Amino acid sequence: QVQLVQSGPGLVKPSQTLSLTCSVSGDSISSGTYYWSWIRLPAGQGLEWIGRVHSSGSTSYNPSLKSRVTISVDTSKNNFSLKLSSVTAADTAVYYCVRLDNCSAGYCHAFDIWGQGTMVTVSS
Amino acid sequence: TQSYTNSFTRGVYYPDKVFRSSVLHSTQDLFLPFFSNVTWFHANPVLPFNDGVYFASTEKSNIIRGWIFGTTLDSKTQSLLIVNNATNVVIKVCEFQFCNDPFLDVYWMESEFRVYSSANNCTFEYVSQPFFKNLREFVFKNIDGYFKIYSKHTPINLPQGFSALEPLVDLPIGINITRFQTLLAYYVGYLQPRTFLLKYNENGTITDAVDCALDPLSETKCTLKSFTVEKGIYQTSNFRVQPTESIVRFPNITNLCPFDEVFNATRFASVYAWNRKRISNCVADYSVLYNFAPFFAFKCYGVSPTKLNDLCFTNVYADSFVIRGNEVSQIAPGQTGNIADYNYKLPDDFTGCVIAWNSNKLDSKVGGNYNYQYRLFRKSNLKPFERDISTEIYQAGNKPCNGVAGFNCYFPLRSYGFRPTYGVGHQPYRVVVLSFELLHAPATVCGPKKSTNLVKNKCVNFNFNGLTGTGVLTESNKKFLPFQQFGRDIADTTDAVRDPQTLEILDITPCSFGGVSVITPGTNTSNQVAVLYQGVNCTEVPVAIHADQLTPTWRVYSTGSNVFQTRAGCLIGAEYVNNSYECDIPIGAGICASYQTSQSIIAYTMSLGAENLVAYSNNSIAIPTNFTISVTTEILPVSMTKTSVDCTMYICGD
Amino acid sequence: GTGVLTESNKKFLPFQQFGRDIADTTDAVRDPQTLEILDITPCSFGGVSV
Amino acid sequence: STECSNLLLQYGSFCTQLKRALTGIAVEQDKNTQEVFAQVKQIYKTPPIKYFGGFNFSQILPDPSKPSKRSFIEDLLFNKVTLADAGFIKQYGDCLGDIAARDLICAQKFNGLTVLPPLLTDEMIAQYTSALLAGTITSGWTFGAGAALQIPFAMQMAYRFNGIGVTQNVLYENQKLIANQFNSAIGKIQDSLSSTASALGKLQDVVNHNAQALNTLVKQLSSKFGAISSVLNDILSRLDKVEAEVQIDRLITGRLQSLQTYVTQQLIRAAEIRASANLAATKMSECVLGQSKRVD
Amino acid sequence: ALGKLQDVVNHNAQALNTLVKQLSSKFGAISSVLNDILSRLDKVEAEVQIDRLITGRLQSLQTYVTQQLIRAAEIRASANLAATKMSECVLGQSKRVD
Amino acid sequence: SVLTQPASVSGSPGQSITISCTGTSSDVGSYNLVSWYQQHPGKAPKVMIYEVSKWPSGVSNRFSGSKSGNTASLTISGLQAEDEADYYCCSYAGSGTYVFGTGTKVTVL
Ligand SMILES: *[C@@H]1O[C@H](CO)[C@@H](O)[C@H](O)[C@H]1NC(C)=O
Ligand SMILES: *[C@@H]1O[C@H](CO)[C@@H](O)[C@H](O)[C@H]1NC(C)=O
Ligand SMILES: *[C@@H]1O[C@H](CO)[C@@H](O)[C@H](O)[C@H]1NC(C)=O
Ligand SMILES: *[C@@H]1O[C@H](CO)[C@@H](O)[C@H](O)[C@H]1NC(C)=O
Ligand SMILES: *[C@@H]1O[C@H](CO)[C@@H](O)[C@H](O)[C@H]1NC(C)=O
Ligand SMILES: *[C@@H]1O[C@H](CO)[C@@H](O)[C@H](O)[C@H]1NC(C)=O
Ligand SMILES: *[C@@H]1O[C@H](CO)[C@@H](O)[C@H](O)[C@H]1NC(C)=O
Repeated sequence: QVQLVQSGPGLVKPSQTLSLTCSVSGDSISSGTYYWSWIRLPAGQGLEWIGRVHSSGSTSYNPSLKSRVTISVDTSKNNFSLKLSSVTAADTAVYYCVRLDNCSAGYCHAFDIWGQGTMVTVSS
Repeated sequence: TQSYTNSFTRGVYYPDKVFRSSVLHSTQDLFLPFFSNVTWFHANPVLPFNDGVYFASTEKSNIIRGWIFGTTLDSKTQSLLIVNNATNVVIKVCEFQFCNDPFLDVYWMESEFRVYSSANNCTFEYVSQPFFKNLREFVFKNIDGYFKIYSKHTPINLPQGFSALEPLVDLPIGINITRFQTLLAYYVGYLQPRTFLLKYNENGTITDAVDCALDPLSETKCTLKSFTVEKGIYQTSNFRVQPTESIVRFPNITNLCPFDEVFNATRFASVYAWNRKRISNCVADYSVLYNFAPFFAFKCYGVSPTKLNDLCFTNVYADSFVIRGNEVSQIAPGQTGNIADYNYKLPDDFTGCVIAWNSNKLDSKVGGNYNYQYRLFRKSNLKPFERDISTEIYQAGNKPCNGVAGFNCYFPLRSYGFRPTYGVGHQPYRVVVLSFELLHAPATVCGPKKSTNLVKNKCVNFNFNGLTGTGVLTESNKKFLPFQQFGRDIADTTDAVRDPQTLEILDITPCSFGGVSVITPGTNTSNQVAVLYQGVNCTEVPVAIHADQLTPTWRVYSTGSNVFQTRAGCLIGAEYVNNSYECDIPIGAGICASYQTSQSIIAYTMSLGAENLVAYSNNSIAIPTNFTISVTTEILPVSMTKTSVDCTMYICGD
Repeated sequence: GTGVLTESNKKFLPFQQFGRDIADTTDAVRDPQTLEILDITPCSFGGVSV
Repeated sequence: STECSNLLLQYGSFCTQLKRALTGIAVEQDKNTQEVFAQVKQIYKTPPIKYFGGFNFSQILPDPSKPSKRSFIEDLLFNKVTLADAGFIKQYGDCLGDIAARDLICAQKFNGLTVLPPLLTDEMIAQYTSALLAGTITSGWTFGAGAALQIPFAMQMAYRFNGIGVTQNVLYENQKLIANQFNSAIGKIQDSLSSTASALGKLQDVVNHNAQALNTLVKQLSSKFGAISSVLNDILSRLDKVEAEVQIDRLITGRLQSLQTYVTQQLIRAAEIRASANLAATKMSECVLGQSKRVD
Repeated sequence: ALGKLQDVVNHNAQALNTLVKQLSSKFGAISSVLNDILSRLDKVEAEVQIDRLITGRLQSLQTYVTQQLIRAAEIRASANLAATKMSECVLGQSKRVD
Repeated sequence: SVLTQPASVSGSPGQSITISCTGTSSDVGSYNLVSWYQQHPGKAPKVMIYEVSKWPSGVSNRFSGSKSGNTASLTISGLQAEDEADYYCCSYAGSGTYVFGTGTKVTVL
């Protein structure tokens, strides 16, 4: 049973930085089998992929959001963290941490196990 | 009572029968690794055999009196039994029904019962002479259908000396042995494939050995082919990360190729009008072709028949026709003759297979089979895979024919006269030519190979549509165009590939590797060493708990030992100090190492000398008031040895 | 081979049938009938200058 | 490929001889540098007051600001020569992804060809040159023969004028003119090094020859040498054991020949470099540590 | 003390020993012993194996001679330096520093 | 970029509905790597289809996937009130990146 739990702050003013963190239980991120990605769902709009990290530290970011984004991983604590800066009314969304299977464990390029989601609100 | 202890340097035996004296000889064989963990049984389940067994016993009472080897240890399978009688030794390979706890009872007659209930269907017999404290050592190997036994007896005060085991007996018994048991405190160890450096003294005795894979110092000794090492840094073998898995990625193709209708055709085409069939979008099992026609063997060019099931092709072509036997040699690249010039031409760069078989019973008639024809006359040679089915009158002479045959106006086609009484060179032969198209466009014909999962970010063996290799697969940002299936680099090695099922582009990177250097003071000073992993970051230094995922088998604990990161690589086992000394052992990029006082190996930034502020000023001069007469030595080579080579004697002897 | 055969003082063990040298050439052999050890030496040779 | 390795074992000690020759060359390079630059028994330093009879040594004396402590002219020279591979650390990421394809160094490394760093760093060599310069301008030629004996720089120049057969009153009566001429000549050297783009041709030639030899070695891996393919994996996946062994033997013989050619050319070029280094060490002894009478 | 002269001697001895040890290489032949090839094979196949051995041993000789030529050039440069030092340091007093 | 998906689709019980998802020629028309996700309200998205037309273990066969040209399609046969969610399409866009659809609101009458 693989579980993903988010604990980041959900109240961030504009021109600040997010500090979202997602811990994983039931699996070792240090195994390198999966990628670990952050996906945002704004209200009204559809899902948006922000980026992904791998145990070795390699990352792949959404080209539009690449400038102001950083995704890191701690294998010691079995978690990965998202930092989105230049926060603006566009950034208020439900943020999920999700396990991505890159064909290494069966399913090819499928986001299978999703986190509960944290509502990040942007206001002064 | 199973305990565990250390084998030290025991268990070395003579690898062969060749006499050698005052030499160092390197041998790769099944040896008991130095300082291995052996099991001490003070005693009964049956122990495994593995690749080979080292057996030791310090007993004096002669209670241990033989061994049992086999797989099932029952009458279902043959089993080897060795019994050391008080006067002789008897070895048998009968099918014994061994007891669960066999042992030899004495009551003086020594009963062979209580070991086995029965000995049926015997197949071998052998009798010979029977085999402080007296340590007795044996090595049992089962290779090449041969059971080899080496042995030795040593007086002791497992000692830490050296004692080689002479070949005691060799038995030509081809039996399976995976388990063994002793017959009534003994030590049992297991052999591994190892390279040893053995020292033969003047009398021919092996008096010392070096286990190359034991540790960095032993690897240095094996590389230098010496038992002593001078102070310095030595480039030993390179570390390589070994692949964990093997992956196969083939296109999803379900249909079976219709080769049976190619081979099992009622009538074949004439060679001038040879039949061509296209094979595509199917799974091709080439091992079943042997069942369709009674041909003796394939004749393949650029490929081997037994490999055809591991490959994928864009398209396959099957060309079928009939010729006579003495023309079968013409169906080959770079050939000349009537068939090759005017009927069927293979390309010079042909990759494929030719299958020809005698068809006298089907293509011959008592009156002569005239249905099969060949072109005899043509103005020019055919191009490869070009078909000419014209029937125009051939104009050999300058006089025109006007479409009517005659003298110098021959009809271009002539008929074979296949008859059952002809010799084999004139009998009909049915020919099928398989032409393979490799690489380029996506494959549509593949062998019966099951596709695994596509594993990324790990060092794996990979097989993409027959393109094999080893490396790490990652997502690629190379902008492959839709028609492009793989990418190459300067060395003409594939570095990118399109996955046949997902159609994504994958980068292929070599698995982690690099050079290894061993830093040592003289072995006359210490056995401690440091290890430099050249041009690698200390974070990427190979740490491999498993012995099959890295080539250097010895392990120096990276985190455990001192770790320093120089621009020449990661140094493990030397402590970095902030003092500066004159360079002793050069590491590189200003870093040197030395064995210094507890004494250990220390790394340091080398010193260029002491600073000297010169008391310069506008009007100050230093003048010497005395002098020293100095005498110094300079040594210069002038000549070297003059050598002569008898070229013929060196190359050819006499 | 070709050479001069002499009595050998090499201490062949009973299981050993021949001896080799650095160049992997047989330099000693056990006679199959008498079981004695014989040294094999190359026949006399040398360079000539005029 | 283990099949290829087992076949290559049958060719004896050719690989070990090649490795030994390359190791000899590598050690000789550090020996060359040490013989040229480590000609000083102490790291001499000038006093903080930098007046030497009006001669301006500022562009050749060390610049304490920069991390390398190089002089201005040494900075110009260092920027004038572009090295192909320094021998320092290369991590995963520089040879992964789309960056390997645009770099020949990654292909060289992936095919077993690496560069070792020099024992002496550039900073250490600059320290040696600054010690030599401080010794020369503070003590003349005395530090080459024993302890550095300080002497005023104008008086040292008077000594040197005597060395070429000119009376020293000529130096003393023309001291300002001689200092100005030297300052202008140094400025011309600096301007020429700043402006002209190909002054250091010989060093660039050494670098280019090494890079070309390595690139030729890498490109030789795409030759078939009479085999069906230049790729061992294709041969092993397309052919059975015996015919694959034949093709692999052809590839092994060709690649062994290419390695031997590379090592032989390296040995010859190393001998030429060693002769140049011996000349440089002689010039350091006889032109820097003393005044020479040898014409030209 | 006399490291350079010992190095010259050692390099010569090592080159000769490597040349001798190269005679045990098979170079792709069935055997490194010509006598075994000639006693085990007929004329044509023995000729093939012998050609392999000949090519390998010829290459080893060529490598030895090339390395000898390069080392001889180095030795000649050292000897020329020694002769210059005999002329200028023993037969006269030198002004050349060092 | 985004994959054009209809804002909402509707259907009656027992009938199949086809939801489309159109991308460019470099994401949907370049790979067999189309995924489908279902979002019930107050929950996290759940993968229902991967690799265009493959079913994750424990997914009903009534959700079929297909691809034609630069468009992907999800077919729901035997529609019921259980299939009342928001349906998103995802495609691998190359270079390790992904593009998601706008989302379709399925309503059951
Ligand atoms: C012994 O039997 C096992 C199967 O139980 C087989 O895998 C193995 O190859 C056999 N070994 C010999 C030497 O016959
Ligand atoms: C060889 O045997 C003799 C006795 O025959 C003995 O004196 C000598 O020490 C032995 N050689 C060695 C190396 O021990
Ligand atoms: C080793 O890796 C770490 C983390 O990737 C990096 O910060 C460091 O610079 C590397 N070592 C060197 C010598 O660059
Ligand atoms: C050398 O100095 C550094 C501080 O720059 C310190 O971290 C290190 O521990 C010192 N090493 C020793 C051996 O004292
Ligand atoms: C040396 O002479 C120069 C030039 O006159 C002068 O500037 C400097 O101060 C003098 N140094 C001392 C220590 O008097
Ligand atoms: C010069 O040195 C020698 C030996 O070092 C010493 O005996 C002698 O007294 C010295 N002369 C003077 C004048 O200092
Ligand atoms: C020495 O030369 C530099 C550069 O040409 C110049 O800036 C500096 O002023 C000069 N020093 C003196 C004392 O003129």
